[PDB]
Amino acid sequence: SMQEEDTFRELRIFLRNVTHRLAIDKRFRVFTKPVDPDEVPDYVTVIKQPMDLSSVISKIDLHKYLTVKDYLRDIDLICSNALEYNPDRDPGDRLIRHRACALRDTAYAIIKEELDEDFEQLCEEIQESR
Ligand SMILES: C=C/C=N/C(=O)CNC(C)=O
Ligand SMILES: [Cl-]
Repeated sequence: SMQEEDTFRELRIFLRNVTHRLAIDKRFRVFTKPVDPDEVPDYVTVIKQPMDLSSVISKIDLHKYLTVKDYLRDIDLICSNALEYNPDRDPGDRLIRHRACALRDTAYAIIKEELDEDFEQLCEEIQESR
């Protein structure tokens, strides 16, 4: 229905706004763009599902997210990819992991404060209906 399409458009608006706020945070710069294979040629072979905030924005616009839950799965992927690819005790790796965990915690906390739980429940019920 058109009311359903208004619901998902509000969802996309909300997700673009949250994603923009993460993308402009200097700590998260490394997660704003896909890894360059010309820097890291083994990335694409170690990490099977690369994910970054630029790709998240593209997916919102392609209507790939019908719930905040499916958006958060991609935030989680950004974070777990960074933990998996950079697992060493040295400071370069520790810094990336700290930032990856901060990216995830920040996204969850914005959503906890600003997403209405009845709005998410509606999205889930429309999605489940399709
Ligand atoms: C699980 C996410 C991040 N963890 C860290 O690397 C924390 N490192 C320190 C000592 O600041
Ligand atoms: Cl830096």
